Amino acid sequence: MTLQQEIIQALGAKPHINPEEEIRRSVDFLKAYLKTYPFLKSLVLGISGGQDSTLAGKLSQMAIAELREETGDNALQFIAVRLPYGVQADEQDCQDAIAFIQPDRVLTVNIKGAVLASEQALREAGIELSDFVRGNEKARERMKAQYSIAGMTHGVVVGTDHAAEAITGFFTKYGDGGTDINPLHRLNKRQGKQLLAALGCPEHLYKKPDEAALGVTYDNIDDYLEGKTLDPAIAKTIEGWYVKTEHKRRLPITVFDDFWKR
Amino acid sequence: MTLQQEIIQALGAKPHINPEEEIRRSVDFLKAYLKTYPFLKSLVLGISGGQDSTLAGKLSQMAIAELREETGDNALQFIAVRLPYGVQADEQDCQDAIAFIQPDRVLTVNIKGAVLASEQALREAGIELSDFVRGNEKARERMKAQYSIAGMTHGVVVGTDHAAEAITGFFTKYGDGGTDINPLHRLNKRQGKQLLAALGCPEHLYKKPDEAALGVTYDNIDDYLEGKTLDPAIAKTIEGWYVKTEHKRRLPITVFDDFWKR
Ligand SMILES: NC(=O)c1ccc[n+]([C@@H]2O[C@H](COP(=O)([O-])OP(=O)(O)OC[C@H]3O[C@@H](n4cnc5c(N)ncnc54)[C@H](O)[C@@H]3O)[C@@H](O)[C@H]2O)c1
Ligand SMILES: NC(=O)c1ccc[n+]([C@@H]2O[C@H](COP(=O)([O-])OP(=O)(O)OC[C@H]3O[C@@H](n4cnc5c(N)ncnc54)[C@H](O)[C@@H]3O)[C@@H](O)[C@H]2O)c1
Repeated sequence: MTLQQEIIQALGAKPHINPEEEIRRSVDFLKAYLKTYPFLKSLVLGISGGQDSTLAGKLSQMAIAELREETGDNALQFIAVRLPYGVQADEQDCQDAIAFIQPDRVLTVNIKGAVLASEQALREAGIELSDFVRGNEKARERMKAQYSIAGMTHGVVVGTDHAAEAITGFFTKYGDGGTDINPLHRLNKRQGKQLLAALGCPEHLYKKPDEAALGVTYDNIDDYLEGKTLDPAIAKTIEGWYVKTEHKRRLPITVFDDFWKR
Repeated sequence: MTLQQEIIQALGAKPHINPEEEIRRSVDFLKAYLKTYPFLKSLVLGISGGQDSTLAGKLSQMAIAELREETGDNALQFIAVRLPYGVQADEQDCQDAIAFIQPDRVLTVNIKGAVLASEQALREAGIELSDFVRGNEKARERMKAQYSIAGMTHGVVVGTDHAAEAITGFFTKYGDGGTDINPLHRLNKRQGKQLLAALGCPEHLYKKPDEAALGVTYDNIDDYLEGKTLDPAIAKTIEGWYVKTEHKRRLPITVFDDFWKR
């Protein structure tokens, strides 16, 4: 088995998908999970106006709306959470995503105060954070906010992770990686677009140096996930990120694990 | 296979252990991991003066000290982090644990400002947190601080999780559960004490209504983990917590998972 085959199998990616089938698979997964744990009443999701959260938000609201009609349980709620860093105006993509999703509830939580407070406590301890590490700090504060909301609303936190994000480990460990249920896991980036098109999402919310990584485009990543043969330089770069970030796609390491050993 | 057998097997717990052997197993695991990823230079751990962090701290410092002597790499460092909630004096158990461990570096980060800032942002969004949810918030802020320190020191975050904590899911999801490497995983509570005794730890740092859960003592939990037959009421309570918290011991849920299905 080649490394490309191992990566594809681990992430569950397929060369082609039926969008209507995948929309239903995701919605029914969310519903079946909620029905298994009937004390759960909410799906919680950070929304930004980006492709991934717009898709996961639409699927989550559909799951809730259907289950609410079937069970008559008016306590069931989809909770969209805007998580801006600072009072930085109001973005149109996010507003358009909200109009499309029609969420039951929208909460807005400004994470800047907490991130700055974390930084000051570290500063007093003698540690000055870089801009790079502060980005991960922000992602962890967004995780924290969603978990606090879930904690107060019998909720679970929906994640936007999918194959085209996971392959390179291009997410923050216990930040946007810290979630409960991931309805987009298996899909590549262009496939996410096919689902949004099938759902009637406004094209400007998903229609596209813009690259996934240095010298690697999203078309490169999706082609790799679909089993295609790329330039060895592109494939090697993709494979290098996957191997480097194995720790992000596995549970904390114990004396029983062997995957990391040479 | 009974549920007790499944739990024991999943957590890796044994009826009896050789303390010297287990000390070495844990120390050598930490060293071998660091040698596999030679860009890593630090082990980072929150210390409180409690049994679990005192044990994981001593093992971590031994790993670093040995690897530093073997490789001559003076950049290798064990970083102990005090994480008080507020300027609440200086605790003797923590000071005694530091004296025993002799850590290379000790950092002190007051998490109260950030937790209060998180709470105020939620308050403005219309969400008032309960004391219970605030406890989980604090655990997540401690995670955040350790990850920021790791991010600035080529570090990995050591976790204190072990069988007697994991069985009931008595940890915060992505809080003290959010770690990189767990050298105590497999051990029950009394076994942790045997390792500390073998290491010459001051008895007051590990020698013991004080109960693990309602109507369940740590002796009950350890006996269950060692395969003993308890009162059905105690066993049922333990088994109920395990089943309820399966989600805490698994990766975010995807359409491919079947463990949660009835
Ligand atoms: N080309 C790109 O666009 C690109 C490239 C790299 C990273 N990313 C971005 O950077 C951010 C993530 O940065 P990150 O990965 O430095 O932060 P992270 O916090 O997600 O992961 C780093 C942390 O993981 C732990 N760790 C590191 N190596 C480990 C190992 N071998 N075993 C166990 N644990 C280990 C350490 O605690 C470390 O602090 C994301 O936003 C990501 O998308 C983007
Ligand atoms: N008897 C005791 O001493 C006792 C009893 C219970 C809890 N604990 C303590 O309480 C704290 C943890 O509380 P917690 O467990 O409420 O907080 P947590 O944040 O660790 O876990 C709750 C979160 O997990 C998610 N979740 C809940 N059910 C889920 C499910 N079925 N599937 C997927 N995700 C799900 C939700 O996001 C929820 O907000 C810890 O300090 C723990 O030790 C102690």
